[PDB]
Amino acid sequence: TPDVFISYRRNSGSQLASLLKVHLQLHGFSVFIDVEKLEAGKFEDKLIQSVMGARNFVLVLSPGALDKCMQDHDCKDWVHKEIVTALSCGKNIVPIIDGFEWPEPQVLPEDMQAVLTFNGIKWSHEYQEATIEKIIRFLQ
Amino acid sequence: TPDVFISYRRNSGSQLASLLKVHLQLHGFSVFIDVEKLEAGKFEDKLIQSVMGARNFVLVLSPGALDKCMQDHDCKDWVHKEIVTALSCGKNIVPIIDGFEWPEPQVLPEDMQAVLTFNGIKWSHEYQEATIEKIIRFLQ
Ligand SMILES: CN(Cc1cc[n+]([C@@H]2O[C@H](COP(=O)(O)OP(=O)(O)OC[C@H]3O[C@@H](n4cnc5c(N)ncnc54)[C@H](O)[C@@H]3O)[C@@H](O)[C@H]2O)cc1)C(=O)NCC(F)(F)F
Ligand SMILES: CN(Cc1cc[n+]([C@@H]2O[C@H](COP(=O)(O)OP(=O)(O)OC[C@H]3O[C@@H](n4cnc5c(N)ncnc54)[C@H](O)[C@@H]3O)[C@@H](O)[C@H]2O)cc1)C(=O)NCC(F)(F)F
Repeated sequence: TPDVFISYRRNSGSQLASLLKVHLQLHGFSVFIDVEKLEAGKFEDKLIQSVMGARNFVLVLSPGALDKCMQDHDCKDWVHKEIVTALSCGKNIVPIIDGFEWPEPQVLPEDMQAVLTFNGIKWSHEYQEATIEKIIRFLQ
Repeated sequence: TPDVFISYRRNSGSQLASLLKVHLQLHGFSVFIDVEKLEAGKFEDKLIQSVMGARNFVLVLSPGALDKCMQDHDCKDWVHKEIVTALSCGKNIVPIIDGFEWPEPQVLPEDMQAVLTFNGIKWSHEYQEATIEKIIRFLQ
Protein backbone atom coordinates (compact mmCIF):
# COMPACT_ATOMS: atom_id res chain seq x y z
CA THR A 1 0.00 0.00 0.00
CA PRO A 2 1.71 3.18 -1.17
CA ASP A 3 1.49 6.30 0.99
CA VAL A 4 1.55 8.70 -1.98
CA PHE A 5 -0.35 8.67 -5.28
CA ILE A 6 1.06 10.99 -7.96
CA SER A 7 -1.48 12.29 -10.49
CA TYR A 8 -0.05 14.12 -13.49
CA ARG A 9 -0.48 14.94 -17.16
CA ARG A 10 1.82 12.91 -19.40
CA ASN A 11 2.34 15.59 -22.01
CA SER A 12 3.27 18.32 -19.49
CA GLY A 13 4.13 16.87 -16.06
CA SER A 14 5.85 13.52 -16.67
CA GLN A 15 9.29 14.82 -15.71
CA LEU A 16 8.17 16.67 -12.58
CA ALA A 17 6.02 13.71 -11.51
CA SER A 18 9.07 11.45 -11.89
CA LEU A 19 11.24 13.91 -9.96
CA LEU A 20 8.69 14.06 -7.14
CA LYS A 21 8.69 10.26 -7.09
CA VAL A 22 12.47 10.03 -6.66
CA HIS A 23 12.63 12.60 -3.84
CA LEU A 24 9.66 11.17 -1.93
CA GLN A 25 11.12 7.66 -2.12
CA LEU A 26 14.47 8.93 -0.85
CA HIS A 27 12.58 10.31 2.16
CA GLY A 28 11.00 6.94 2.98
CA PHE A 29 7.62 7.23 1.27
CA SER A 30 6.11 4.45 -0.80
CA VAL A 31 4.97 6.14 -4.01
CA PHE A 32 2.54 5.12 -6.72
CA ILE A 33 3.20 6.55 -10.15
CA ASP A 34 1.66 4.67 -13.05
CA VAL A 35 4.83 3.91 -15.01
CA GLU A 36 6.40 2.29 -11.94
CA LYS A 37 3.48 0.52 -10.21
CA LEU A 38 0.47 0.22 -12.55
CA GLU A 39 0.76 -3.44 -13.43
CA ALA A 40 -1.33 -6.20 -14.95
CA GLY A 41 -5.09 -6.17 -15.32
CA LYS A 42 -7.86 -3.76 -16.18
CA PHE A 43 -6.27 -0.39 -15.52
CA GLU A 44 -9.41 1.68 -14.88
CA ASP A 45 -10.16 -0.21 -11.65
CA LYS A 46 -6.48 -0.60 -10.74
CA LEU A 47 -5.91 3.17 -10.95
CA ILE A 48 -9.02 3.98 -8.88
CA GLN A 49 -8.04 1.49 -6.17
CA SER A 50 -4.50 2.89 -6.06
CA VAL A 51 -5.85 6.38 -5.39
CA MET A 52 -8.09 4.97 -2.68
CA GLY A 53 -5.22 3.07 -1.10
CA ALA A 54 -2.86 6.03 -0.72
CA ARG A 55 -3.23 8.52 2.12
CA ASN A 56 -1.64 11.36 0.16
CA PHE A 57 -2.69 12.53 -3.31
CA VAL A 58 0.04 14.65 -4.98
CA LEU A 59 -1.42 16.47 -8.01
CA VAL A 60 1.07 17.87 -10.57
CA LEU A 61 -0.45 21.12 -11.87
CA SER A 62 1.71 21.72 -14.93
CA PRO A 63 0.49 24.33 -17.45
CA GLY A 64 -2.88 23.32 -18.86
CA ALA A 65 -2.98 20.24 -16.64
CA LEU A 66 -6.75 20.57 -16.09
CA ASP A 67 -7.64 21.50 -19.69
CA LYS A 68 -8.80 18.00 -20.66
CA CYS A 69 -10.97 18.02 -17.51
CA MET A 70 -13.06 20.93 -18.77
CA GLN A 71 -16.49 19.87 -20.09
CA ASP A 72 -15.55 16.27 -19.16
CA HIS A 73 -18.85 15.79 -17.38
CA ASP A 74 -18.88 12.09 -18.29
CA CYS A 75 -15.65 11.84 -16.23
CA LYS A 76 -13.64 9.99 -18.87
CA ASP A 77 -10.51 12.13 -18.48
CA TRP A 78 -8.11 10.28 -16.25
CA VAL A 79 -6.80 13.20 -14.22
CA HIS A 80 -10.42 14.17 -13.69
CA LYS A 81 -11.24 10.62 -12.52
CA GLU A 82 -8.24 10.55 -10.17
CA ILE A 83 -9.10 13.93 -8.61
CA VAL A 84 -12.75 12.97 -8.10
CA THR A 85 -11.60 9.77 -6.42
CA ALA A 86 -9.21 11.73 -4.18
CA LEU A 87 -11.92 14.26 -3.29
CA SER A 88 -14.57 11.61 -2.65
CA CYS A 89 -12.25 9.66 -0.34
CA GLY A 90 -11.20 12.71 1.68
CA LYS A 91 -7.57 12.28 0.69
CA ASN A 92 -4.82 14.63 1.77
CA ILE A 93 -4.58 16.46 -1.56
CA VAL A 94 -1.31 18.31 -2.14
CA PRO A 95 -1.28 20.17 -5.48
CA ILE A 96 2.10 21.09 -6.96
CA ILE A 97 2.03 24.35 -8.89
CA ASP A 98 4.38 24.33 -11.90
CA GLY A 99 3.31 27.13 -14.22
CA PHE A 100 -0.36 26.40 -13.56
CA GLU A 101 -2.83 29.22 -14.22
CA TRP A 102 -5.56 29.23 -11.57
CA PRO A 103 -8.84 28.85 -13.50
CA GLU A 104 -12.22 30.23 -12.60
CA PRO A 105 -13.95 27.35 -10.74
CA GLN A 106 -16.99 27.37 -13.03
CA VAL A 107 -15.01 26.08 -16.04
CA LEU A 108 -14.39 22.71 -14.27
CA PRO A 109 -16.97 19.96 -13.70
CA GLU A 110 -18.77 20.45 -10.38
CA ASP A 111 -17.44 17.16 -9.02
CA MET A 112 -13.83 18.41 -9.05
CA GLN A 113 -14.06 22.18 -8.42
CA ALA A 114 -13.10 21.53 -4.79
CA VAL A 115 -9.54 20.62 -5.86
CA LEU A 116 -8.81 24.34 -6.30
CA THR A 117 -9.59 24.91 -2.58
CA PHE A 118 -6.57 22.90 -1.40
CA ASN A 119 -3.36 24.67 -0.44
CA GLY A 120 -0.86 24.25 -3.28
CA ILE A 121 2.93 24.17 -3.23
CA LYS A 122 4.81 26.25 -5.77
CA TRP A 123 7.54 24.33 -7.56
CA SER A 124 10.74 26.41 -7.39
CA HIS A 125 13.38 25.47 -9.97
CA GLU A 126 15.89 27.58 -8.05
CA TYR A 127 14.95 26.17 -4.59
CA GLN A 128 14.03 22.54 -5.27
CA GLU A 129 15.36 21.16 -1.98
CA ALA A 130 13.17 23.66 -0.11
CA THR A 131 10.18 22.77 -2.29
CA ILE A 132 10.69 19.08 -1.51
CA GLU A 133 11.08 19.75 2.22
CA LYS A 134 7.76 21.63 2.15
CA ILE A 135 6.01 18.82 0.26
CA ILE A 136 7.22 16.39 2.93
CA ARG A 137 5.79 18.71 5.60
CA PHE A 138 2.40 18.55 3.84
CA LEU A 139 2.37 14.74 3.69
CA GLN A 140 0.64 12.62 6.33
CA THR B 1 35.61 20.03 -9.89
CA PRO B 2 32.31 18.35 -10.81
CA ASP B 3 32.56 15.32 -13.09
CA VAL B 4 29.35 16.15 -15.00
CA PHE B 5 28.03 19.40 -16.48
CA ILE B 6 24.31 19.41 -17.38
CA SER B 7 23.37 21.80 -20.20
CA TYR B 8 19.67 22.39 -20.74
CA ARG B 9 16.95 24.77 -21.88
CA ARG B 10 15.08 26.38 -19.00
CA ASN B 11 11.76 26.61 -20.82
CA SER B 12 11.57 22.94 -21.87
CA GLY B 13 14.20 20.91 -20.02
CA SER B 14 14.44 22.17 -16.42
CA GLN B 15 12.64 19.19 -14.91
CA LEU B 16 14.58 16.53 -16.83
CA ALA B 17 17.84 18.34 -16.04
CA SER B 18 17.08 18.28 -12.31
CA LEU B 19 15.90 14.67 -12.58
CA LEU B 20 19.18 13.77 -14.25
CA LYS B 21 21.12 15.64 -11.55
CA VAL B 22 19.40 13.72 -8.72
CA HIS B 23 20.00 10.32 -10.32
CA LEU B 24 23.62 10.98 -11.21
CA GLN B 25 24.41 12.17 -7.66
CA LEU B 26 22.70 9.08 -6.25
CA HIS B 27 25.16 7.02 -8.31
CA GLY B 28 28.17 8.96 -7.01
CA PHE B 29 28.87 11.59 -9.69
CA SER B 30 29.60 15.18 -8.85
CA VAL B 31 27.22 17.20 -11.02
CA PHE B 32 27.10 20.85 -12.06
CA ILE B 33 23.69 22.26 -12.80
CA ASP B 34 23.41 26.01 -12.67
CA VAL B 35 20.65 26.29 -10.05
CA GLU B 36 22.76 24.27 -7.62
CA LYS B 37 26.38 25.19 -8.34
CA LEU B 38 26.49 28.50 -10.26
CA GLU B 39 27.43 30.81 -7.41
CA ALA B 40 28.90 34.29 -7.03
CA GLY B 41 30.54 36.38 -9.72
CA LYS B 42 30.43 37.05 -13.44
CA PHE B 43 28.45 34.08 -14.67
CA GLU B 44 29.81 34.20 -18.22
CA ASP B 45 33.22 33.15 -16.94
CA LYS B 46 31.93 30.79 -14.24
CA LEU B 47 29.69 28.83 -16.62
CA ILE B 48 32.41 28.38 -19.24
CA GLN B 49 34.89 27.41 -16.50
CA SER B 50 32.45 24.82 -15.20
CA VAL B 51 32.05 23.27 -18.68
CA MET B 52 35.82 23.22 -19.14
CA GLY B 53 36.28 21.54 -15.77
CA ALA B 54 33.81 18.67 -16.16
CA ARG B 55 34.81 15.45 -17.90
CA ASN B 56 31.24 14.71 -19.03
CA PHE B 57 28.84 17.07 -20.79
CA VAL B 58 25.24 15.89 -20.48
CA LEU B 59 23.07 17.80 -22.95
CA VAL B 60 19.33 17.75 -22.45
CA LEU B 61 17.69 17.75 -25.87
CA SER B 62 14.12 18.62 -24.97
CA PRO B 63 11.81 19.62 -27.85
CA GLY B 64 13.29 22.58 -29.67
CA ALA B 65 16.29 22.73 -27.36
CA LEU B 66 18.62 23.96 -30.13
CA ASP B 67 16.12 26.39 -31.70
CA LYS B 68 17.73 29.42 -30.05
CA CYS B 69 21.16 28.28 -31.29
CA MET B 70 20.05 28.57 -34.90
CA GLN B 71 21.46 31.69 -36.59
CA ASP B 72 23.24 32.64 -33.34
CA HIS B 73 26.41 33.29 -35.26
CA ASP B 74 27.76 35.76 -32.64
CA CYS B 75 27.41 32.90 -30.11
CA LYS B 76 25.20 34.82 -27.67
CA ASP B 77 22.90 31.89 -26.84
CA TRP B 78 23.90 30.07 -23.71
CA VAL B 79 23.31 26.49 -24.79
CA HIS B 80 25.25 27.37 -27.92
CA LYS B 81 28.19 28.67 -25.83
CA GLU B 82 28.14 25.63 -23.57
CA ILE B 83 28.09 23.20 -26.50
CA VAL B 84 30.95 24.98 -28.27
CA THR B 85 32.96 24.94 -25.04
CA ALA B 86 32.27 21.19 -24.63
CA LEU B 87 33.19 20.47 -28.26
CA SER B 88 36.36 22.60 -28.04
CA CYS B 89 37.59 20.85 -24.89
CA GLY B 90 36.91 17.37 -26.27
CA LYS B 91 34.52 16.57 -23.45
CA ASN B 92 32.52 13.36 -23.26
CA ILE B 93 29.29 14.71 -24.75
CA VAL B 94 26.18 12.67 -23.89
CA PRO B 95 22.97 14.04 -25.46
CA ILE B 96 19.75 12.96 -23.74
CA ILE B 97 16.92 12.81 -26.28
CA ASP B 98 13.46 13.78 -24.95
CA GLY B 99 11.12 14.37 -27.88
CA PHE B 100 13.91 16.18 -29.71
CA GLU B 101 13.66 16.21 -33.51
CA TRP B 102 16.93 15.80 -35.35
CA PRO B 103 17.60 18.88 -37.50
CA GLU B 104 19.63 19.04 -40.65
CA PRO B 105 23.18 20.01 -39.58
CA GLN B 106 23.19 23.08 -41.84
CA VAL B 107 20.52 24.84 -39.76
CA LEU B 108 23.02 25.08 -36.86
CA PRO B 109 26.12 27.28 -36.57
CA GLU B 110 29.13 25.47 -37.99
CA ASP B 111 30.94 25.63 -34.65
CA MET B 112 28.35 23.33 -33.03
CA GLN B 113 27.13 21.08 -35.85
CA ALA B 114 29.45 18.37 -34.50
CA VAL B 115 27.14 17.87 -31.53
CA LEU B 116 24.77 15.87 -33.73
CA THR B 117 27.49 13.25 -34.34
CA PHE B 118 27.45 12.12 -30.70
CA ASN B 119 25.51 9.01 -29.70
CA GLY B 120 22.43 10.19 -27.77
CA ILE B 121 20.33 8.34 -25.19
CA LYS B 122 16.55 8.20 -25.63
CA TRP B 123 14.75 9.30 -22.46
CA SER B 124 12.12 6.62 -21.76
CA HIS B 125 9.33 7.65 -19.38
CA GLU B 126 8.36 3.97 -18.99
CA TYR B 127 11.94 2.66 -18.47
CA GLN B 128 13.62 5.43 -16.49
CA GLU B 129 15.91 3.27 -14.35
CA ALA B 130 17.12 1.61 -17.54
CA THR B 131 17.68 5.02 -19.14
CA ILE B 132 19.69 6.14 -16.12
CA GLU B 133 21.74 2.95 -16.13
CA LYS B 134 22.56 3.57 -19.79
CA ILE B 135 23.60 7.13 -19.00
CA ILE B 136 25.94 5.97 -16.23
CA ARG B 137 27.43 3.52 -18.75
CA PHE B 138 28.18 6.46 -21.08
CA LEU B 139 29.91 8.56 -18.40
CA GLN B 140 33.60 8.21 -17.58
C1 LIG C 1 -3.11 2.25 -19.00
N1 LIG C 1 -2.37 3.43 -19.46
C2 LIG C 1 -3.12 4.69 -19.90
C3 LIG C 1 -3.19 5.63 -18.69
C4 LIG C 1 -2.58 5.28 -17.48
C5 LIG C 1 -2.66 6.19 -16.40
N2 LIG C 1 -3.32 7.36 -16.53
C6 LIG C 1 -3.43 8.24 -15.41
O1 LIG C 1 -3.93 9.38 -15.79
C7 LIG C 1 -2.78 10.38 -15.73
C8 LIG C 1 -2.23 10.59 -16.99
O2 LIG C 1 -3.28 11.12 -17.74
P1 LIG C 1 -3.04 11.63 -19.26
O3 LIG C 1 -4.30 12.30 -19.75
O4 LIG C 1 -1.84 12.51 -19.32
O5 LIG C 1 -2.69 10.27 -20.10
P2 LIG C 1 -3.48 9.85 -21.46
O6 LIG C 1 -2.98 10.76 -22.58
O7 LIG C 1 -4.92 10.02 -21.26
O8 LIG C 1 -3.17 8.26 -21.78
C9 LIG C 1 -3.31 7.90 -23.18
C10 LIG C 1 -2.00 7.42 -23.56
O9 LIG C 1 -1.76 5.95 -22.77
C11 LIG C 1 -1.67 5.01 -23.69
N3 LIG C 1 -2.59 3.93 -23.48
C12 LIG C 1 -3.92 3.89 -23.77
N4 LIG C 1 -4.42 2.69 -23.43
C13 LIG C 1 -3.38 1.94 -22.94
C14 LIG C 1 -3.24 0.62 -22.43
N5 LIG C 1 -4.40 -0.30 -22.35
N6 LIG C 1 -2.02 0.20 -22.01
C15 LIG C 1 -0.97 1.00 -22.06
N7 LIG C 1 -1.04 2.25 -22.53
C16 LIG C 1 -2.25 2.73 -22.98
C17 LIG C 1 -1.92 5.70 -25.13
O10 LIG C 1 -0.92 5.45 -25.92
C18 LIG C 1 -1.98 7.25 -24.88
O11 LIG C 1 -0.80 7.89 -25.45
C19 LIG C 1 -1.75 9.76 -14.70
O12 LIG C 1 -2.06 10.39 -13.37
C20 LIG C 1 -1.95 8.50 -14.74
O13 LIG C 1 -1.97 7.81 -13.44
C21 LIG C 1 -3.91 7.70 -17.67
C22 LIG C 1 -3.87 6.84 -18.80
C23 LIG C 1 -0.88 3.44 -19.50
O14 LIG C 1 -0.30 4.44 -19.87
N8 LIG C 1 -0.15 2.28 -19.08
C24 LIG C 1 1.32 2.33 -19.14
C25 LIG C 1 1.87 2.55 -17.70
F1 LIG C 1 1.38 1.59 -16.86
F2 LIG C 1 3.24 2.47 -17.72
F3 LIG C 1 1.45 3.77 -17.24
C1 LIG D 1 23.04 33.84 -14.55
N1 LIG D 1 21.79 33.21 -14.98
C2 LIG D 1 21.34 33.20 -16.44
C3 LIG D 1 21.77 31.89 -17.08
C4 LIG D 1 22.46 30.91 -16.36
C5 LIG D 1 22.82 29.70 -17.00
N2 LIG D 1 22.51 29.50 -18.27
C6 LIG D 1 22.93 28.30 -18.92
O1 LIG D 1 22.48 28.20 -20.14
C7 LIG D 1 21.40 27.14 -20.09
C8 LIG D 1 20.14 27.75 -19.95
O2 LIG D 1 19.94 28.46 -21.12
P1 LIG D 1 18.52 29.19 -21.41
O3 LIG D 1 18.43 29.81 -22.79
O4 LIG D 1 17.38 28.26 -21.11
O5 LIG D 1 18.56 30.36 -20.24
P2 LIG D 1 17.62 31.69 -20.30
O6 LIG D 1 16.21 31.30 -20.18
O7 LIG D 1 17.90 32.47 -21.59
O8 LIG D 1 18.07 32.66 -19.04
C9 LIG D 1 17.46 33.97 -19.09
C10 LIG D 1 16.77 34.11 -17.82
O9 LIG D 1 17.96 34.09 -16.63
C11 LIG D 1 17.72 35.08 -15.81
N3 LIG D 1 18.87 35.93 -15.71
C12 LIG D 1 19.40 36.74 -16.66
N4 LIG D 1 20.48 37.35 -16.13
C13 LIG D 1 20.62 36.93 -14.83
C14 LIG D 1 21.53 37.18 -13.76
N5 LIG D 1 22.67 38.13 -13.90
N6 LIG D 1 21.35 36.54 -12.58
C15 LIG D 1 20.35 35.69 -12.40
N7 LIG D 1 19.47 35.42 -13.38
C16 LIG D 1 19.61 36.04 -14.59
C17 LIG D 1 16.42 35.85 -16.35
O10 LIG D 1 15.39 35.53 -15.62
C18 LIG D 1 16.17 35.29 -17.79
O11 LIG D 1 14.76 35.07 -18.00
C19 LIG D 1 21.82 26.21 -18.88
O12 LIG D 1 22.57 25.03 -19.44
C20 LIG D 1 22.52 26.94 -18.10
O13 LIG D 1 23.77 26.32 -17.63
C21 LIG D 1 21.87 30.44 -18.99
C22 LIG D 1 21.46 31.66 -18.42
C23 LIG D 1 20.92 32.53 -13.99
O14 LIG D 1 19.90 32.01 -14.36
N8 LIG D 1 21.36 32.52 -12.61
C24 LIG D 1 20.50 31.87 -11.63
C25 LIG D 1 21.09 30.46 -11.31
F1 LIG D 1 22.38 30.54 -10.89
F2 LIG D 1 20.33 29.89 -10.32
F3 LIG D 1 21.06 29.71 -12.47
